[PDB]
Amino acid sequence: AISKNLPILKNHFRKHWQERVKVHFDQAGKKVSRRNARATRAAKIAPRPLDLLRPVVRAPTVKYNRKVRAGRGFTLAEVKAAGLTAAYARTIGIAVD
Amino acid sequence: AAQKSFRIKQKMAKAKKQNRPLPQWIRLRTNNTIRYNAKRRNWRRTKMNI
Amino acid sequence: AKQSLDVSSDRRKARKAYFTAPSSSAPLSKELRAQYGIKALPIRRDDEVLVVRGSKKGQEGKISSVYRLKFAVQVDKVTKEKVNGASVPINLHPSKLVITKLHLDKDRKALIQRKGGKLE
Amino acid sequence: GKGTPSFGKRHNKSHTLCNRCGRRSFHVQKKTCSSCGYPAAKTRSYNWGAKAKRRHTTGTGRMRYLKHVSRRFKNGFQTGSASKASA
Amino acid sequence: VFQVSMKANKYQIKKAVKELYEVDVLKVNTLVRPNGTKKAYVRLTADYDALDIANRIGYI
Amino acid sequence: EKAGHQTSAESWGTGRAVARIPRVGGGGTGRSGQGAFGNMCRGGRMFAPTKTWRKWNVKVNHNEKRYATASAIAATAVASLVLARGHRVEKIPEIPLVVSTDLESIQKTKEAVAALKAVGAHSDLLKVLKSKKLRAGKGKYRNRRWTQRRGPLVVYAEDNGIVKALRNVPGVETANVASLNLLQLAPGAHLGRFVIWTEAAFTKLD
Amino acid sequence: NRKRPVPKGATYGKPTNQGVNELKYQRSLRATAEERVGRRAANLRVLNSYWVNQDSTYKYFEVILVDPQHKAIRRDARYNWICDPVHKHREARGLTATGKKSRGINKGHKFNNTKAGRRKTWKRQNTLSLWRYRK
Amino acid sequence: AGVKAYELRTKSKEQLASQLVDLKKELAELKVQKLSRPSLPKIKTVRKSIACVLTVINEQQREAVRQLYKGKKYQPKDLRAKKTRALRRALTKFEASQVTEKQRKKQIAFPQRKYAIKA
RNA sequence: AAACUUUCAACAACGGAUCUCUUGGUUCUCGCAUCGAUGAAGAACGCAGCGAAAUGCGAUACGUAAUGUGAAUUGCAGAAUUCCGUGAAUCAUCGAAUCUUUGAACGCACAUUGCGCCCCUUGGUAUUCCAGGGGGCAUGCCUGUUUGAGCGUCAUUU
RNA sequence: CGUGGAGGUCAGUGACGAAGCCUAGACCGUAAGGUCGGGUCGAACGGCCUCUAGUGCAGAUCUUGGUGGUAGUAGCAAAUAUUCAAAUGAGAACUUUGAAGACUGAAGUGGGGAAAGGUUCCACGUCAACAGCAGUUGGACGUGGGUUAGUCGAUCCUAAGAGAUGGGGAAGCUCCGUUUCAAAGGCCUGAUUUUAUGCAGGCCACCAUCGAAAGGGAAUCCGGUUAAGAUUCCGGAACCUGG
RNA sequence: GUCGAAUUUGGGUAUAGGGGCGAAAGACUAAUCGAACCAUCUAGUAGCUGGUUCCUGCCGAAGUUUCCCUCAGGAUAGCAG
RNA sequence: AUAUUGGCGAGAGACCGAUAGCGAACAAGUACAGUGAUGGAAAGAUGAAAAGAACUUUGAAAAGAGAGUGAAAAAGUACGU
RNA sequence: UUGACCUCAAAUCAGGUAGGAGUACCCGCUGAACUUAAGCAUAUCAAUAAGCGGAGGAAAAGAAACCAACCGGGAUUGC
Repeated sequence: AISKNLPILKNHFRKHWQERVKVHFDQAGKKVSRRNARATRAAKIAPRPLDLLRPVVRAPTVKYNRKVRAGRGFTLAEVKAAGLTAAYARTIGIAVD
Repeated sequence: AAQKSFRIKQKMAKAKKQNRPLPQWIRLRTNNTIRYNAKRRNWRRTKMNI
Repeated sequence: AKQSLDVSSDRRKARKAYFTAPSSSAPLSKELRAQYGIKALPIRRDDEVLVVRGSKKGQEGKISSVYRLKFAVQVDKVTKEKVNGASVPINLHPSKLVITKLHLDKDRKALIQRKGGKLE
Repeated sequence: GKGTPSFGKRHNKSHTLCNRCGRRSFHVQKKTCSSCGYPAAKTRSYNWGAKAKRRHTTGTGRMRYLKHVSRRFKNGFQTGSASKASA
Repeated sequence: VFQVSMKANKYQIKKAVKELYEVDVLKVNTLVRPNGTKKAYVRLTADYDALDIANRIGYI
Repeated sequence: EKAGHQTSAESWGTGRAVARIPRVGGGGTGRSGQGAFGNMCRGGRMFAPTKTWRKWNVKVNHNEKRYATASAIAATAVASLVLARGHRVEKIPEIPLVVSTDLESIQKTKEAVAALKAVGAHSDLLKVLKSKKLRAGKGKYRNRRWTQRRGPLVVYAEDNGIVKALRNVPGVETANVASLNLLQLAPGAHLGRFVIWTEAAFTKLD
Repeated sequence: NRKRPVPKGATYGKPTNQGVNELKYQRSLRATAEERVGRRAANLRVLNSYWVNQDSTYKYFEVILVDPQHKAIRRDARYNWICDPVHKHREARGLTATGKKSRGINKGHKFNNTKAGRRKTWKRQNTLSLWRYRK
Repeated sequence: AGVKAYELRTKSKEQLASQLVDLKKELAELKVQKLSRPSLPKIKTVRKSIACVLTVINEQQREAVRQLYKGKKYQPKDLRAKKTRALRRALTKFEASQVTEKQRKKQIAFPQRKYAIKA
């Protein structure tokens, strides 16, 4: 068993870990397969910008305060401030949270 | 077994038809790899088991 | 080199598609390619053909029957005689052959122009 | 004698041909085929036996319907007749 | 003697033969051959004989 | 993973004057009573069967990877290293070799090959088309049947059709300045390659 | 309660799982109500259920079912989703109100063992993912 | 060469029925003389003729049955196209495409518009 | 000294190793979503001029109908000339049919190729007997229709 | 040092001939091994700089296959049995026929069957294989023929028992019971003259199905006839059931 | 030894795995049973036997300390590269 | 957006090369064993093309010796080396 | 006596649907032991394998009775 001067390793390989092993040989193959999905979307989505526009919103918690990230939607106060109604942003391609 | 049943007899009639060697023409066919009847069945060495 | 993603370059499939293939190839002579503007045509049972490669080089004849099991044709006159007195035809592969006279009824009358020919 | 002299006292039949699979596994007294199950409404196939399942799955028979299903979908399940193109 | 169909019975034998060969049947005796076929003995009445009937259809 | 283990065998133990390896059951087939499971047997599993999660690809430092490629680029110069891999350029005015950028806008292979032979790369082209031998290994019928030598390589800044004008002639390979594959600049881990530069590509190198 | 079907009380195991009479089953009697009713009439689809009455020996429920092969439900596209084949035997897979509660799928840190499926979350978190490039 | 395919298509219904017994009898004759000599390859070329005439009867007979049910619903099951079991079940294109009153009012009022960025 | 034993070489035997080939297996990757009461998966039995087996098929039986290609199949026999043309092909495609007895098995049964019932029609001097031919009779459940049952119970003349 | 494969190189070797194998022939290395000559043989292979691993053999009562000495040995010794002549055949202690001598001694070494076997039954031709000797002989080989039912049985009834409904359990595959908490059925008279079969009364209530080719059971025998069939076929003579 | 009976036996049926059945012997349960056969977990674990596949060059030991339900085993120190 | 040794259709490899690789490169879930659940192999390469041996002789034949075919039967079907 | 309501039924009433197969992925139920603990009873193996019910090309989850306490974020799913 253990002996000499080594750290006390705890390896969680006691179960039948071999029957569930998700190897990732595809990776690059899936990368091309997702370029195809992105490329074909750009055609049938009409000459549209694809991704919507997301708000500039401050990050939560203590450590993540110096940086500002992208949110999910422009609430309703900003939507009403812009003048356009709530459901018109979705048609024009603006996400609303 | 003398007092037989048609289900059994229909199987034996199938066995009689298939209890034959190869006709000679088979061996002369193009790209033939067959030389013997590997499914040969006899009443002494093996039993059908119906 | 191969560019499409639909044709194989593997030997196993390439040979498999050759031997285990259904029924459904000789070129033409210099005069025919200077008269019909076509290089190759399928072989038929009523074609005059001249041998260019092999031991029996130069002996011309007519195909007696295209035998698609051996993947070779049998020229009527080009044959070898057995010891006992009979004679059997020798298989000839159409790629080593040259057709000089055709047999065109309506279809070979049509295959010529589809392949950029001008017929007669 | 528990050996050779007792092997000549056996002339009866315990199992018989199964009307559903013909493997001679239809127990007479039990009236239940031991290979597939009959007249049960389901064919018995246990995951602890894998060779037995491999002997009776799809592909060991003729596939009188499924050899054409791939072909039928291969075009789109058309119906009707065909047209005349040329020649 | 004919190689009759397996599904047929002496009721369907006594009528099919008399419609093709226009001869009545005294009785029919039928056995199953051990080769997978069925055999049938058709005895016509005394008003006819099988000799000129067997050859007229071709077999004799 | 199921190879060799499909056969259900049990050890016969001791007392029967045979090896106590697992013997399969049943009878009347010639396989019954034979060995199984162990790698010493016939038809059993191989010792520690190879499994899919071996380390196939190995990571390399990005800076180190650029270092060897930069070293390989220096190996394209210096005449002595070039001749160490064949590369019959003994008759060449100077190394490196610089050609006009019009070679990029060549469309016909016949004119493309003639352009290389005019410079002096004919011997390198002539080195190929003579070494087309078979493969000694059993992989010659594993879609690796034929092998050749490596001819000159062409480096171009902007593609104008040269890639299709040289992709058919054996030995000649084309690569942009951006890619500059190390597998092409030093095959077999041997320094020195007869790389053909162009005016546009040689200026973009710096 | 759910008494084990073990014969004569024998469990044939460690002295840990030696109890037979004091196991409580893992689904509510409401789920069994849907199962025994959704199986008698296979031409229907189970929508929901609710408690109506009870006594010392039984628990009574009344199950509401929909017919997707009826032309009324085939039209009136408010309820077209019950006609989709993916909703075949919803209660058998625990997709009803009691099903989503018996297996405990809900939002919150109080549900982390079962938040996207107890088995799927286990397999997702108990597995070795090996990339091409071992970092 | 037995019989041809399209020549007997123009034949009447009664004439095709009498064509079977013409073929059916000569089969009974070919069996009688087949045993006489061990060669008779002509039986195959016309046993494929009895099948062709039988097939043409059904295609002509099914057409009359089909024409009777045109216009009305509830045609015989085998006349209905096979598809698969799943495709025959589920929702028709009308049933699937149907939408409720409220959602439709939203759709015409607020469709999804197309746009891009130029400046 | 022979016979005999042993070693080597030459040749010849038993034997199948070694080298080289594979109309195979294994793994990875890129796409698709198509079983079954319109009765499937599977099983039995039969079908080719001469075949047992594989393969295909279902007394329309190595299969019929349709389209395309276009002058064959082959071991032999035989059939051809249908081959300058709605025509060959153990061809390809396949959108129309046949699809035996079974099988979730569907009239009841089934280690007995057993026993039933209903409709149409034909024959047997026949609605009631028999036979032939054609078509039907499984269970749970949904909607609707039609017949009912219940001093559960409501109005109405008695 | 060597083995299977991968990158580069020697424009490396090669059907006027590669690889492989044999060779008390030669050379080099202490050795792992390498090189050459000869014979055999016909499609690929080698040196070097590196990479990779399912990489080395005498035995693990090691796996598979094959062959030895033993060895031409042990043995082919129970059931009281053989001999002569002819025929056939290249080839007779064994085949056939004839003549003797015996045995089973009719609780057969005889005639028929049940279960089981499945064409072993019979005919023609035939000996490479099996008949632990042999064999022109065969229950073997190749090709064919043969099983005829109103009366014989299965079909039908039920025994011990199995088991489907209505129901009650069980997450469930299914378990209990099978007449028990189920409103569970057809049936003769009459109506007739669209009533086809409905309708108006008399009615009875049994209450799935399976389960014993020696349990119960409607009815036939004789003569003769095949290479192989018969209470089945031919002839003659019967009886039962339904109408 | 017994032999017309708590006799012998055919066919159908019922009882099945820690379960059946036992005029009991831990007997029988289809050559296996004081505890059936088959498949899976399973390549079950072993401080215990056996084997563990090329050359040469250089160096080259131990059966001793302490602890352990430890004395046909480990850890620590030692010897060694 | 995620998984997918099952089904169909494809492209590949520093994989295995037929005592290996799937059990099966072959009439392979095949022969065969077991009353049963189940177990389950062996088997590739004559030659380019059968041209696979006319005919003479010996023998009863099987076959041998010639001849002949074929580059070569030291390639003759119990057939690469 | 007639005509409505509610409940329960009958038919080879009109029209429909469900059973089985495959399970590689997916949704649940039920559910061990070998083994590790250099003994063994919690534990680990394992909320696994076997057994059962259920679907699709994906299944599931999915627009918070959420995470956070931060200048708060904001359906679900996967790395």
